[PDB]
Amino acid sequence: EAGAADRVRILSEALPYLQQFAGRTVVVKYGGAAMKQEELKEAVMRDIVFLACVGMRPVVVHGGGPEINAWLGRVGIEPQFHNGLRVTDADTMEVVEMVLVGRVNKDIVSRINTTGGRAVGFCGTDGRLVLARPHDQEGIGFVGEVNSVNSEVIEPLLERGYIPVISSVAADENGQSFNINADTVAGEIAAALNAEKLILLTDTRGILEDPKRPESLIPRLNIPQSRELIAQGIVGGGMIPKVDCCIRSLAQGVRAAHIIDGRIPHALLLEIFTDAGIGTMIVGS
Amino acid sequence: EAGAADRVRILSEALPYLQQFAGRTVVVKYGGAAMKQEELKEAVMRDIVFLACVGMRPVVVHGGGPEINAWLGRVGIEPQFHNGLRVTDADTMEVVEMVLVGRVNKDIVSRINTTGGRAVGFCGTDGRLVLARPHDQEGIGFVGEVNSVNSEVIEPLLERGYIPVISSVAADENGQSFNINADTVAGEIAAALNAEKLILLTDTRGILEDPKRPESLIPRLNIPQSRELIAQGIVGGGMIPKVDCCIRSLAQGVRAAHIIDGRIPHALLLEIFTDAGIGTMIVGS
Amino acid sequence: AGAADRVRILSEALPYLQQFAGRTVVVKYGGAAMKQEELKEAVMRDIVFLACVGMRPVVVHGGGPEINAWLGRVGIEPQFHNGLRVTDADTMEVVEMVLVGRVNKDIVSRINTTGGRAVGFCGTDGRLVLARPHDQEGIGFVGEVNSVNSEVIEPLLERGYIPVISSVAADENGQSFNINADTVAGEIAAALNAEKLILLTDTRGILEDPKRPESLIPRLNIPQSRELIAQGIVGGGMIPKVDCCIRSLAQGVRAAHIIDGRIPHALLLEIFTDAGIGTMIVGS
Amino acid sequence: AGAADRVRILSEALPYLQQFAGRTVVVKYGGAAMKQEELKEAVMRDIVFLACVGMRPVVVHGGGPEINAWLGRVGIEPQFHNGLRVTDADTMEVVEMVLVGRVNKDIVSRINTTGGRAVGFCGTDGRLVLARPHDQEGIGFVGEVNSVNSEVIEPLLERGYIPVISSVAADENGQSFNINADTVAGEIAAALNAEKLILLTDTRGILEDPKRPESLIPRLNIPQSRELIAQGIVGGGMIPKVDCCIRSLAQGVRAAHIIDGRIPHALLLEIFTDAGIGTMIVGS
Amino acid sequence: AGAADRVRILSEALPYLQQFAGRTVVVKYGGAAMKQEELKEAVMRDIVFLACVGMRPVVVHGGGPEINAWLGRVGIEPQFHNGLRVTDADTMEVVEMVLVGRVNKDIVSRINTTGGRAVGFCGTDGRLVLARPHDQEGIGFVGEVNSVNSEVIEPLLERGYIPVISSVAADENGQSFNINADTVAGEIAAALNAEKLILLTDTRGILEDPKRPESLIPRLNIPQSRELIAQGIVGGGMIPKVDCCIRSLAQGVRAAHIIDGRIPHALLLEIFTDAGIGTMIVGS
Amino acid sequence: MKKIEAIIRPFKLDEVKIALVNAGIVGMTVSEVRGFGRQKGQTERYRGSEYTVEFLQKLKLEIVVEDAQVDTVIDKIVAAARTGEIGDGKIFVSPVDQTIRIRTGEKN
Amino acid sequence: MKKIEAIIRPFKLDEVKIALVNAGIVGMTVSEVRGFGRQKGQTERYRGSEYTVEFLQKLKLEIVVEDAQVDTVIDKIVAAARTGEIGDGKIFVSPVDQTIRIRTGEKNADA
Amino acid sequence: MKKIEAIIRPFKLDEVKIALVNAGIVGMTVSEVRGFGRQKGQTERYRGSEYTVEFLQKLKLEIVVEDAQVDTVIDKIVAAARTGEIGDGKIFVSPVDQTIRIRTGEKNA
Amino acid sequence: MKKIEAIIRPFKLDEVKIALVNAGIVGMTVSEVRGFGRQKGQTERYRGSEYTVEFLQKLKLEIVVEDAQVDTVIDKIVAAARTGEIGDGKIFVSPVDQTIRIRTGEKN
Ligand SMILES: CC(=O)N[C@@H](CCC(=O)O)C(=O)O
Ligand SMILES: CC(=O)N[C@@H](CCC(=O)O)C(=O)O
Ligand SMILES: CC(=O)N[C@@H](CCC(=O)O)C(=O)O
Repeated sequence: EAGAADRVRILSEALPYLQQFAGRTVVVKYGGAAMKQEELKEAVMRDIVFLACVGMRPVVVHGGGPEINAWLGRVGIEPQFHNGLRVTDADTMEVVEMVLVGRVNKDIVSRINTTGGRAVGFCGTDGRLVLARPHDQEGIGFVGEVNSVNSEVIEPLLERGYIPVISSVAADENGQSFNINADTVAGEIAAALNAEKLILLTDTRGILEDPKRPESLIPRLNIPQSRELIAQGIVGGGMIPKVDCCIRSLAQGVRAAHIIDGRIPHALLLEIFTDAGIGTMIVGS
Repeated sequence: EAGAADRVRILSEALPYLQQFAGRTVVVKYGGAAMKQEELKEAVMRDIVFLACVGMRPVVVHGGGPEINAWLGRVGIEPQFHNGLRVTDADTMEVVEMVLVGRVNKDIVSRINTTGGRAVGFCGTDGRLVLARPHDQEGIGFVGEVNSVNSEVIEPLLERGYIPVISSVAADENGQSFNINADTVAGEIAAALNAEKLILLTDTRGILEDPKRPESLIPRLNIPQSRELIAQGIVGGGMIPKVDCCIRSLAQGVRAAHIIDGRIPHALLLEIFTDAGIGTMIVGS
Repeated sequence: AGAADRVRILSEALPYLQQFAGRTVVVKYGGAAMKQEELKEAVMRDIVFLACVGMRPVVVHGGGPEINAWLGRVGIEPQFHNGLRVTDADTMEVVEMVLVGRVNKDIVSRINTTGGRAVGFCGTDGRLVLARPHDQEGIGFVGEVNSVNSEVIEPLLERGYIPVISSVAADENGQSFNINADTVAGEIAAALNAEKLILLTDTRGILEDPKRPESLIPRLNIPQSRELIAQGIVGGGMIPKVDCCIRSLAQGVRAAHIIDGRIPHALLLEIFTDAGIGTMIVGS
Repeated sequence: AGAADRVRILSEALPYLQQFAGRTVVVKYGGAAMKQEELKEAVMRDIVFLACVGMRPVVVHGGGPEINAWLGRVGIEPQFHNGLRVTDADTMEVVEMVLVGRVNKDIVSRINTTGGRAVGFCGTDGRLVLARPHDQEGIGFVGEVNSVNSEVIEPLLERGYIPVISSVAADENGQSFNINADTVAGEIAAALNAEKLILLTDTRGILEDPKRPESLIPRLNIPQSRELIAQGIVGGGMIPKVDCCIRSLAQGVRAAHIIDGRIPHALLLEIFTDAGIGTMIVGS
Repeated sequence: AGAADRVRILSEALPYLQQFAGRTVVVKYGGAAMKQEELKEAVMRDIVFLACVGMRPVVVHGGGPEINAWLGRVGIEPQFHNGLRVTDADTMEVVEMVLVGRVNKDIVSRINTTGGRAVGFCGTDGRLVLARPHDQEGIGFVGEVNSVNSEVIEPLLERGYIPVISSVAADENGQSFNINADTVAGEIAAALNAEKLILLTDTRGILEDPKRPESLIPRLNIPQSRELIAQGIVGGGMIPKVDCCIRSLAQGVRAAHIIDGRIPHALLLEIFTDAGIGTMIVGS
Repeated sequence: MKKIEAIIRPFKLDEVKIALVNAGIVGMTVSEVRGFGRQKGQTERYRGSEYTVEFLQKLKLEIVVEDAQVDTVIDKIVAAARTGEIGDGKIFVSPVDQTIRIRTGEKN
Repeated sequence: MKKIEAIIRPFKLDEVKIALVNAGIVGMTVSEVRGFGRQKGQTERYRGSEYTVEFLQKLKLEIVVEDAQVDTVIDKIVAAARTGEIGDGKIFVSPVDQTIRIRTGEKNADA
Repeated sequence: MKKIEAIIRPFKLDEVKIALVNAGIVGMTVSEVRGFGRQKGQTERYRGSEYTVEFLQKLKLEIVVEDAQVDTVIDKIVAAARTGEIGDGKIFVSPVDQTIRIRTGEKNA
Repeated sequence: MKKIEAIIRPFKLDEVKIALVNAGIVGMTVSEVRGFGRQKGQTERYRGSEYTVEFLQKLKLEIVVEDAQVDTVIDKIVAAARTGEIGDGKIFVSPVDQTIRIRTGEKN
């Protein structure tokens, strides 16, 4: 030889992908599986900072239902969800904000910073990044929908090589806070930033052609092909709003939406720099 | 005449002050009295946004002990303070962050935004704005001291006419959060920004030459004159750390430190644009 | 436990301050607010205040009465033909000397001492305004605005300077022309895409009834202005003044104000107060 | 449920990627890694990878063997005098044609096709390098670096271009000079205040014992380098190569690397791997 | 009371100096003005003068005769197939070495010593010009301009540098191609949106009647030019030169000049003098 | 009444404008447009580069003309706007029902 | 004759200058300097941040003074230049042989 | 008491600072300086270029040291600050009468 | 041994430098400095403006010279560095104990 690890050869092989998405913006929905498990949580940060380091522009958007659930059961309030959204009154809202903006957001920022990136944490209400309206759904309390996105706040930082981490909590024109779905915010942030990729981390290996068959994973599908599945029932459960999100986001200008298996270590890298299937990519066709 | 409100005449009289502090940076410690009372809270926001509007650069730094106290008594934890700092273990820290970063910070941001400014909310851990170390005081848990301030994050926004609102919570080099005293953060932020004024809102009419005499209010005193009072006992209680803060901040480059009576409506404006005494100004002499 | 509440009042200016934040305002400083010291001194303060706050104020000025003086000191007689001054080659020379030399540098001088940074101009400076002979036959070297180039003053405006422009411009040949002050203001305002063109004048605005000093119209659009005019209500040398506004508003300007320059701080009263000091004419 | 983990490995490059993020690297592409295709093609990929990541790579090159070819095709004989080539007026003309024309535009060509944006230069381009006659007497038009002006290439470097500079420079008169490749690299690196000067070479580095191909020193400072030299350990044409590094390091450069260009991807192995491929000489 | 009143004649250049102030000029330096020293040295001084004044001059060059020399020194015969030079893989290598290596850096060298800052290029530098195989079948590696990317040179152009580009470009694969000099000049000029494309040539321009100088046409437009080809008046190669101009003018260029490079300071004669040295093709 | 639309090479605009004013035309409008039309399989030239199918910068030029003028005003345009090189543009003629000046009210 | 060198905190320059002119000093020069003279194991605060061993921005201030003035001129400086906080600076006194004013030629030495 | 002034190569500052703190030095100041010391007609290099008589960027480094430490303190500096290449710099030693700490008042006459 | 310090007007630096090299001086250092010294109550002129007490931009110039040279090398400086106008600068002379070249070790 005369030497041991390389390593280098495998690195040189990343070059085409590195070129392919050079200088591009990537909005990732960090949640659930890759958020609870340390091995996975620590892996995501290291992917995010790597992306940033290389010269891509990564943006983390996050929720944290399970994280909320904990603290609510520590003020003597009960979890309740209405076929999608979390039914949030004035008292439970206060807890959502405190957890998502205060405890979770700064954890993600904290980790990235120690990993060697420069994370800057936000929520919708910061410089009116996201402005909320009451969600169309009646009776589910202070659940919000994205009324507008203003990125005049975060693209300055994005240029300067910072990593924005945005929680899915936004204030209305009056000042009342709203619990918005994490995925939609990610989609809407991605749309506003004209992102190359919207990547949703999730506890599913993607979209299966047969739910019974774990290896029927569809690699790609455009909008009509996706809209189809929703009618044929193949795309069901809470894949439905997720797939809705992608379509809604892709329609707005986004070039690609990825529903990846966040359950596996370094899920992000395997999507960006590897041909290996970890989820379904949905394009605008 | 032929007309009613003016108003204009009194406005034209603000011109010399408007010129005097034109383009200057002002770090304000929004806390306690002006924070609890609505009439006063709403007034501060309207002062802050006015300052911003005119072309000065206002920065809000905030704490919220009383605000914390509430939520701690809602998870079944008890308030305790050690002759200054709030004795904060790992469990109580979690609550401090959630309240200050999540609930309080976004309230201030929310208000400013609705008042017509563009507030952007931060805590120390955001882009390593403030980096914490364990406070010299042993045994008081995760109480922090400012180890470094990096403003590379917020002066971009400051130029762009945004209003930074910073909570006094910072992470160490490892990622653990620290409850830092609000005043010191204000002082250290002010020092790092080379601020013209560090203004501390407080429940006292300033520094009295006689504590028994409410109208002995000293208008100005330099560093030696202040250091003196600490030895003569005139400056006592928790005026002491406040006065310490000003000195420490003034030493670093800050041109003026103001200990104002935050108890009265529009306390800020009365200091900046009026000759009327609302507190003691401490200079660097 | 304290005395002067200039605070509660200044907090009340905030909505207006936000409303015109960063906007450009072209003011025609003339006549009433120009002769009387108490008012002249008031205008400068208003102008510098506007500048200070972060708005972009531009002073455009003439000075007929001011010229009248010096003419009668070289032995030449004032001579006006339907609004504009009959200015031959000899009288032009004086106009230029008075407006550019004596008046312009008085306004600049005052602003500077008031704490602004005024920069004085006339049309011919970097071809800011380029003049043509006014359509009107036989009234000598009276000019009309042929073109406005703001490439000169925009730079200074960004840098927070206060341009003060006299209404005198040279043609393509080098000949100086006495142009009406109002029109220049209107044209400058149009070229700068100004939010407001404010004409100081010796009238409480446009009265719906001349006999009643109280009819004061508050707000007018172009058709409503043109009308009358036709109905005779707007008459005298309000007519060219109203023409100016319309001509200026048509070009892009958002609002034109004909305010009563006769009262102290007329400007800040229009900008920051709901109190009526003149008629606002919109394009709306 | 998947196959290629080029992921776990690339995540392991992160610390090095952060370590030299935005830094400038001047590489002397020559000899071994220049003749052999498998290696030549490898270097280009390394160079473009570095550029892609956000580091600033600069290729400096010579090509003695390459020149040797064409000389023997005009009927001129290769002629070396203690390291440097004895180059008269006729042989100079060929050097210039080969290095600037044929070699430089091969390296640029490859990088471009690899997906970088290479821009090829020689000293005389915008006076990037200005030559003087080399101190050595009688070896014809052999040059030494008199001055380096990077005002030319800095702009391109910021714009993410990859400068490729041949080691040929004109004097103040217009006469071309054959300058040693290494020195130019060292000088370019010094002028650019480069983090690393990396010399590709046909030696596994600097051996503490020539008889043992395993003594390989990892790290050296200036005094330790100079020593020996004196002890004879560093000999041959390692000596000018080590001289170069010292001369370059003295000027501001942080690190100089003499690596084994004979092995595939020699560059990325030095930058992103702990594996020893050559001796690092510091100023430290 | 003195002597050289060259001032009066300098003041007379002012209108022309104003007329192309800040404009870009692409000159094809070739043949006559390239071989004869008196002419060669004159061009450089014109080029640097243009640059100095504030215009943006770009030199594009070939060098057939120059290539011819070195070919006959590796033992290969020159051969031409109506206009383009048939070039195999072996002859290409020489073309590249001569034009990029020896000629380009002669022009750069001279300009630099004359006091300009020349920066020498060929097509393949930052993909400035990207070549495709020329439509003509069987002519070997003769190229046609497939694309021009000026993202490389317009930075340098603003910084007051003088680009000198040889007419040799690589394809998407890395193969070098011998492209006609004129066309490159034309396409560079088009890509730069140049005010003038000036072709130096061994002809007094385009003669109305060849019989029969000087009937040199001062100005033509495209239709007029196109017709002359059909009427046979424009013949030889002239034809491709006139083609070039038309093709270049069509793309945006405002003026194309075919001027008599045979006479000293041919360039300044065209730019700053009313004196006829060639045919100007517009435009209309 | 008819609407002539001329998609023309950017630089020519002046030559066309003057030709039309000389031909006595009152009201034109120009807009910035990208276009393409290539053979029969051919390549157009734009800023030095060869293009096949991609959009290139051009200028849409709109006048409205009395029915009888149509023939010779196309003649006037083509003459002014032609280089004879690939991508000179196309002219489109469509019907117009009514023409209202806004400043007066004059309908044609 | 003596050369007083005062390494002082940037902002103080005016207060010191004023104090010296009032004390009646003609000659003065300032230069921008980075320094550190810290007590272990404690830190100095600078633009909000804590520093141990790294160089921080200060100001070297040079006046040449008649031997008798030295004592009370230092008194004047320290009074003006002190905050009492870590990193106020240090004063250095050295001998000066000759003082030449360039525009005139007035050499000074005593006695 | 003595004042050591070291005009040193810009990059070396850290290596010298280190060496002095290790040697136990408490107070220290740096300033940015241009210099030159004509080595018998020879040229000094700076950012790739050869220079003869022109000023080049260096660093003046000022410490005040107790009389006995002078000898081996210079030894520590030179060791740390030397490249052996033309233009390594010069050390200058001068007398110091008094040393006053401003924060406290601690004089040293 | 002695240390000459010359605080001189910015532009003069070249005239002084050459004068000293001609006088045969080996090692100089320059630093950028602000200074002031005014009468007797006077005003110095700097970039068109009159100044009384404020600091103005100058240049400190440091050489170390053998004791015997001192007299005539001040003569050489003043000659080169004088304009005769208010604020030409001052020269300061101090003792030097030791001079160490770092590249060799030569002590003087
Ligand atoms: C033509 C004309 O009336 N010019 C004005 C000058 C500007 C003004 O209106 O004040 C004049 O009275 O001379
Ligand atoms: C003088 C000299 O040896 N020049 C080298 C050119 C550059 C190189 O070292 O490769 C040569 O061999 O000609
Ligand atoms: C194809 C062709 O004519 N090549 C030319 C180069 C162009 C020039 O030198 O002007 C040749 O002589 O090879």
